[PDB]
Amino acid sequence: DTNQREYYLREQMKAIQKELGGEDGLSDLEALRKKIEEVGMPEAVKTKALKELDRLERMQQGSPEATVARTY
Amino acid sequence: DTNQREYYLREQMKAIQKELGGEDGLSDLEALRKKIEEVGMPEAVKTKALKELDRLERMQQGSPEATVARTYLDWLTEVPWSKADPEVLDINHTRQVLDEDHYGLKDVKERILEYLAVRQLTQGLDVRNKAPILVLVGPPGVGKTSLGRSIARSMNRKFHRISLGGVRDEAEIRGHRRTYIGAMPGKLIHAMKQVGVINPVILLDEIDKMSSDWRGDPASAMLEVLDPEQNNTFTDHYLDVPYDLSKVFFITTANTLQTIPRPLLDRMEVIEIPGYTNMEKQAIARQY
Amino acid sequence: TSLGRSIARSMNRKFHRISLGGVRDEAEIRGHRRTYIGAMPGKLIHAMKQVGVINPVILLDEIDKMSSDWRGDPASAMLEVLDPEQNNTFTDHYLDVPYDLSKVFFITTANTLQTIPRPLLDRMEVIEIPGYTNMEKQAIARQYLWPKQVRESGMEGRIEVTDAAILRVISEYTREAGVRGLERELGKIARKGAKFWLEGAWEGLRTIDASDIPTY
Amino acid sequence: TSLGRSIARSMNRKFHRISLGGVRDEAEIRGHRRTYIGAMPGKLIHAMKQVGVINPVILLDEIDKMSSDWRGDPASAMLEVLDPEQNNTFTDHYLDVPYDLSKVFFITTANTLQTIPRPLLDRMEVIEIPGYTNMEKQAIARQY
Amino acid sequence: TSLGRSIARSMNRKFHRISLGGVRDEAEIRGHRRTYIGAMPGKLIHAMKQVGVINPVILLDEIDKMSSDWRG
Amino acid sequence: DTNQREYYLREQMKAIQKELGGEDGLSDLEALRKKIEEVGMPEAVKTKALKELDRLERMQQGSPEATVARTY
Ligand SMILES: Nc1ncnc2c1ncn2[C@@H]1O[C@H](COP(=O)(O)OP(=O)(O)O)[C@@H](O)[C@H]1O
Repeated sequence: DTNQREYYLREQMKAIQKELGGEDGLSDLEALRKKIEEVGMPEAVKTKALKELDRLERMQQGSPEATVARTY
Repeated sequence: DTNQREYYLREQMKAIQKELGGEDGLSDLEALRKKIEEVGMPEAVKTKALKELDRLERMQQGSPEATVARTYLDWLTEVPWSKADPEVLDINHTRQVLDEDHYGLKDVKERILEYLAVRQLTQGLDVRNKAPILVLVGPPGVGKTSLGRSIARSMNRKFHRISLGGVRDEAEIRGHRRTYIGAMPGKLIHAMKQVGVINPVILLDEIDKMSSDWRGDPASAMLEVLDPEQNNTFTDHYLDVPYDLSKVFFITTANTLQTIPRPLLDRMEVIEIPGYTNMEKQAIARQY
Repeated sequence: TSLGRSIARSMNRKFHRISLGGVRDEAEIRGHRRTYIGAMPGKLIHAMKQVGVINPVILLDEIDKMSSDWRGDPASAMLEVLDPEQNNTFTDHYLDVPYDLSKVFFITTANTLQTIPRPLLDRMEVIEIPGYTNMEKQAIARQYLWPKQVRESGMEGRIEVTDAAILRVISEYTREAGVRGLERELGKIARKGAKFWLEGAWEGLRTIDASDIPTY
Repeated sequence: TSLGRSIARSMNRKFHRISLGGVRDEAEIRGHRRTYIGAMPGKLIHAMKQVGVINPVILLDEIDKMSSDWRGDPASAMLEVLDPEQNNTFTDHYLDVPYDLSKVFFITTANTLQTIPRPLLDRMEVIEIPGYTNMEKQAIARQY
Repeated sequence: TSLGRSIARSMNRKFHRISLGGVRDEAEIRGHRRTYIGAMPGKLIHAMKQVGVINPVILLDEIDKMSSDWRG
Repeated sequence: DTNQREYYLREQMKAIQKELGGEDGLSDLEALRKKIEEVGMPEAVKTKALKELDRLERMQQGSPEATVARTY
């Protein structure tokens, strides 16, 4: 009973925080997508930018590599 | 209306994590919001600040990339902003303090007071912006850091000696990104916390000691601080906001000029401190 | 560098400086593996960041001091910063970015031309700048150096020097081929006047004679 | 060094130039082991990688100016690059495999022969290019 | 160095050549310990794996050009 | 079915080791709580240690971050 309560309250609060979030919260994903789509741009670096964006879309936090791909 | 409904939401998050922690369980956010209520700070700094307040309401234990938000907000909320000590630059009051905290050494005190007078008069264009920054050279055993203290208390500022001397890179003069395992501010930003004002002095020790490894040499981020046309434009990897370092005044000591990099040699004048005589040594030994 | 700036504002273009020669390590233009968060730790993409436009004017100080021989040679660490037939896509041969440099106007600054790697020397041509006579030093000190030093010291019309004083300073306080050492001496005279102002101010101007140069 | 480019263009093949002057280490002929950090192949595998074929024309400039101090001896690693019977199995230290350099057209230049070490001079065929008279200099300057 | 391959072809042995000119790394003879990242054994164990027989002919070529006194 | 079984094993074990480790609960945690107080450690580090202990008291044991906290 305590474990099931823990799981329900845990994802309840996380869903609350998601709802308290509009436009994906701050949502730097769409911010860097707009930072791509509004400048330049050549075509092979378009593919490189979109694959680095897709590497950023899968993992979100915990590894250094997510922020590495962000800065890169 | 949206405020009242988001007040519903924020109180809900409160009550739930209160149940989970066995204590408020969010005491940290209640402390840090009251910390943001402090003196200062500029609005882009707070806009960078408010993104990571609201990320630890997802996980509390760990992670190595979530506890860093707690450490980072605690480090950000304690730098001095807009706290000015009563300055005084008087050539008949600094002269008395220098002639009391030392013996002899007429010519170096005079050549310091000249620099102080031009520090005083130029309050219009190029307040020191083309005035060369001060360095003191000489053997060991002469009084050099004691002159740094004797100047620093003659302006009621804070003395806080920062020593490189054993550097491997310029990536320790500038801090490092908080999202790694290495989350450290500048040696200079730590050094900025240790004072109680926004305009102390910061002496630099043996600046003729440089690097050859961790590829590079720290003559590239060091000039970005020592140049008064650059220090207001200073940005660190840890805080990522521009922090003003223009109002502070720097003194530097080195032992030889012949291994200091040329972009730094072209920003400074030298006061060679000669060495003492036997009656000078006898007077220093009796007095101090 | 002042002549490079003169060329840059003559064309209504930007100016930016990249220093070299201090490379104790060999390959810092390179472009080696990821100690940097980015595919270029070299100076070139950072300088392309600091300039906002497509076509700057870039200087390179001391391309001839790449003689270190420490874990590699910095002289062997450059061919493709320039040379606009390969330069349409930039390369470091080990960690690079293909990026256009065919619109940037390059200048190069050296001291002694006998240290450049030989594939780099035969691509370039040379301008040689000799050295100044004492009448050239006196004219430069009147027309450019002394007004700038009395401006930035905050005196600007209450102290003056004569030509005899300039010639005495050049003959007895400098030994150099350039004008960098003369500028510090004129600055010392200005700051000496500043301390004498703040320790009891006079009226009008005071011209500094040839006798007072030891007094300053 | 211009005759190398004209030879490569005249035979419809690829050109690449390696400057051996001032090379002070043998770790840039053959590479390093891949267990170090750094750890890239030597200049020959870089050259063969730029070009996309197995028979280019490689120009090795100023082979009389390699050095032999504490820093090293790169002239001892050249002895297996330029060995005409044994360069069909060339191993550097980065790639552990034998690699075939028997199809490439090595052209080398120098100013004097007295500074090349004798076991390395023994592998190479010598062609002396004389120097010009004034009539030849007039003709070159008129039509080239 | 022609006699090396001629002798090994004559006695029906296997053959492998190790070129020692200019080698000045001790870890080319022995290896590194397996604690390090890209570590692997020296030239001798590698040659014995390539041959595949306990009994080869190894030609250690130009053994008087082994450089000294850099790492060892 | 196998992994839910192994979860059940570990939780029945957790109940029994509640019923023997301490009369009310893991008593070595209370021994740590006394021993932190007995040694004359300074006040900042005592606040640090009591915060770690209070966080540790809600972790499940046999966990790769329970052992780090208990070793610290
Ligand atoms: N008048 C004086 N001149 C020089 N040194 C003095 C004098 N009076 C006292 N001292 C002492 O001499 C010591 C010299 O040490 P320090 O100044 O640190 O040498 P350095 O700066 O060359 O490393 C100082 O600790 C200082 O307290």
